[PDB]
Amino acid sequence: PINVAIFGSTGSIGTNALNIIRECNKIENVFNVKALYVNKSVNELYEQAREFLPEYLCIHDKSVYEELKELVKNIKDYKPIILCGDEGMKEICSSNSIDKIVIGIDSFQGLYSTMYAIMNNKIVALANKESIVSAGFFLKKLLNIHKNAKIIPVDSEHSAIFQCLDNNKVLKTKCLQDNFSKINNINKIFLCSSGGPFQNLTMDELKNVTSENALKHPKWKMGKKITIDSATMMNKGLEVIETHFLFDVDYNDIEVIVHKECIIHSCVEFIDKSVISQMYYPDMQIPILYSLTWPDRIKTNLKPLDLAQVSTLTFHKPSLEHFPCIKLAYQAGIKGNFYPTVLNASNEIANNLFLNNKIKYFDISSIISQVLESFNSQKVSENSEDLMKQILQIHSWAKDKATDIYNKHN
Amino acid sequence: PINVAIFGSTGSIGTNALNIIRECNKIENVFNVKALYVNKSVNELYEQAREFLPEYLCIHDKSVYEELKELVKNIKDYKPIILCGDEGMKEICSSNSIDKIVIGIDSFQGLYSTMYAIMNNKIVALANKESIVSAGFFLKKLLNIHKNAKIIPVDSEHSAIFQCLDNNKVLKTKCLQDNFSKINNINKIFLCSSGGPFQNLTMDELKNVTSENALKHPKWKMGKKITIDSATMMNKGLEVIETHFLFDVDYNDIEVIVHKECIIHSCVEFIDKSVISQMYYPDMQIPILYSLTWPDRIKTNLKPLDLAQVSTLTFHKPSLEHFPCIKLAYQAGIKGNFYPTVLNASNEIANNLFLNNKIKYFDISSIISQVLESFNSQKVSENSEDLMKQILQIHSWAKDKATDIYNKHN
Ligand SMILES: Cc1ccc(CCC[C@H](CC(=O)N(C)O)CP(=O)(O)O)cc1
Ligand SMILES: Cc1ccc(CCC[C@H](CC(=O)N(C)O)CP(=O)(O)O)cc1
Ligand SMILES: [Mn+2]
Ligand SMILES: [Mn+2]
Repeated sequence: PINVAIFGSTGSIGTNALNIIRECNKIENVFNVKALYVNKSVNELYEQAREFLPEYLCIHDKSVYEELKELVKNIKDYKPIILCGDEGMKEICSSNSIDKIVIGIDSFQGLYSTMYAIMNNKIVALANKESIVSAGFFLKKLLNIHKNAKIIPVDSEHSAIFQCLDNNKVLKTKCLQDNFSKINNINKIFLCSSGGPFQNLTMDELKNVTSENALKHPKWKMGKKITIDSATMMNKGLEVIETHFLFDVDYNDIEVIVHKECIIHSCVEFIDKSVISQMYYPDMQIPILYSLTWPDRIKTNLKPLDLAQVSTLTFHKPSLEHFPCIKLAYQAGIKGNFYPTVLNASNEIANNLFLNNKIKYFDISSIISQVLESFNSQKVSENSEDLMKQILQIHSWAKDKATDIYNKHN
Repeated sequence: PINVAIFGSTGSIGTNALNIIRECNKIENVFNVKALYVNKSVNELYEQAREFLPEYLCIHDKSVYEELKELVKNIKDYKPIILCGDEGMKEICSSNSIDKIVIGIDSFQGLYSTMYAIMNNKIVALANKESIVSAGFFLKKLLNIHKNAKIIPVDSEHSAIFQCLDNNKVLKTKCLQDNFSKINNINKIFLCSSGGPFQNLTMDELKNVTSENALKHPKWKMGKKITIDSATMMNKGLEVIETHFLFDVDYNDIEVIVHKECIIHSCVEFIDKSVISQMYYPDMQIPILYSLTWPDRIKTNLKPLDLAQVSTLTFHKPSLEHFPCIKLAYQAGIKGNFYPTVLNASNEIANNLFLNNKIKYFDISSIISQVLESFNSQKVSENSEDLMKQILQIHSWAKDKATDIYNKHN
């Protein structure tokens, strides 16, 4: 039995995780949902508790703690350990009855819970790409200390890449470890992109495109922030850096390719030039499930891929003139140091300004470029706690710098 | 240091094997070519011996044995073991210095050599699909006795399938064994076909196609027999049965799909419904090389796949009305017993009759159908020697029956 905790159980990753766990458990009892953790959605956590009956419930916000306790009394034959805040999260991470932790929380609490999952030598199914981009050095250092911890990628392209690898090789290394690509005989990565809603726009059309245009065309339904990143292709820019850190692939060996059908989820070229790819309908249940079953697979009742019906798969190179965020991401990654931290932080601000109709499409990349140009490389801290503080300081500086650039031009 | 013998070294598979070995050896000294074996092409063998300097040379035709001995005296610093006939082939197979044997021989001598390779517990890189189709039972039995012997598939689609698997699971089993698909979590196979030259033709157009029409294959120059099989799609029919035997995949779980670009070489759907596929330009060096490097990969200098340039990949269902050979292959496979032997043997005759303008396109399938309808299931011998004799008897019976049907019509 696979003992799982879900952090951010009411968000998109968390709900998809529970959906595929539910369906797989109908076929064979494979998963024990041991713990659920949410910020403040007490009623939604209660409904999940009633169905899954986890040993642990944790809610971050103290103001709904007593309500959760009273709601849980209604459930028959059920006496969970009901916990609160960062201390509850740490208790869940340290439990000997939990093997795998799904991190479906964004922002700092995602990184913080990832840190504690790694410190307790757990398998960590990580969906939060911003944490890998911003704090990749820190995660690498931490995984080198806590040698039985493993990050398994959930981001769909990185799951695809991971699924293209021979586990006879993967098991002799792990993600975020130096020489991962060499041990797995990886030569090059094709990183697939939907292209986003603006993929066919002219430069003149891009100049005054708005957030409404990005949001009101959802071919895949997803959150506002990632939708804007998909529109600018900064999502793929971040994913390039995510690929570099997860798999130790050189930036010159990562190619972004626009695959509008979203069937092939990414491809790995090996040193012999044979290419392996992973394919399915766009459905986050497969990447999430693989993160929890790896190195095995289990039966699902998902719709089988009908390739004949799909009929055509297409690929083209993205235009860097139309999607300058892609170039900025490569430049930041190649520069190294804390430039990825700065890229991510400045994008956080610029994305949100565009989302709220404060700046235009090309202002996004302008702001990010200016913050990157402003940044000065720092000596990388040797101590993990100092390094974390350094990352947070630079993240905060870069957000403030982006906001300051906006305030001056406004 | 990979120790390899090449059987049929001057044929298409043999020459491609030596080509990729040559190129890979320039990058790193990986392969020692330990033995070369040919029928009667003494000059071509001498030229290969000059380059590769194998410990063993064998020529099947005793009439050119002394000629080979005299030619080989011209090579400096080289004192090989020079053998002849079946006795030389068997001595090579029994050598402790040889680990892997590439079988690039068609017809009976290919099967006989495969048998001896298996009896000596070697890794056998096998492209001869007709032998797997015709004698799969016998090969399975032989592989159960000789526990360290392994067949590694070289047929491009089956190499593709094999490359899509997790070697952590493959290493717990081996090809042409019961439960291979269960151990590897395989649910279903997409078996890719070029579709040959006739995909867009009407039934009335197919009625009148000639072997000259059939020989103009859209993607690939290859031998006349396989070119005719590609035109009728009996090539894919035979490969369906090959898939069933190599990977223990049920016939209901093998889907033939027409992929005219011949970039994706086949796909494996796992029990979670995730699909893995292998891709490269049409080039037999990749399947041959993997058969010799498995479970590892080595560096090549092959042209990298340019997916953006390829641009489009297409997939559609084959029409069984237009390509009735496909249906006959499934029927023979599903029926089991020696029906695959009969299918292969009758096709051998019908293919050749069509190639030499003696029958029409739909006569190929008509003849095969009539022979299959005339066969009666026979009790399968539990004795290995009697089983091989049954297979030979039924093969011969089926060829004669096909010829008799033609004769009585003609
Ligand atoms: C599994 C799956 C594959 C593809 C899609 C379509 C959206 C792709 C991505 C969102 C993402 O980063 N995922 C899903 O990891 C948008 P884009 O950057 O344009 O490729 C959804 C779900
Ligand atoms: C490696 C490689 C892949 C594909 C091709 C194109 C010809 C495909 C095949 C020939 C074959 O059975 N091979 C190569 O195993 C013809 P078809 O039956 O129509 O699919 C050539 C070479
Ligand atoms: Mn993604
Ligand atoms: Mn083939």
